[PDB]
Amino acid sequence: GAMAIALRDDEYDEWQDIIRDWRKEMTVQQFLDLKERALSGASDPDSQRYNAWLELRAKRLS
Repeated sequence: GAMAIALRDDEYDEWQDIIRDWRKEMTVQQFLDLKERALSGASDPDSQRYNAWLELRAKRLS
């Protein structure tokens, strides 16, 4: 066991939701790495795209 996920309720939804977007199961660690770099001001294509994904999400209401 151990190394259990400690993501918040909102974060859990975000990770599962990102998976839904890629329709493929991804790890939480990877998600943290992606946001970490993006939020850290990364220029990588995945970073700007990630920020956009948040923007698209903002557009997508219940």
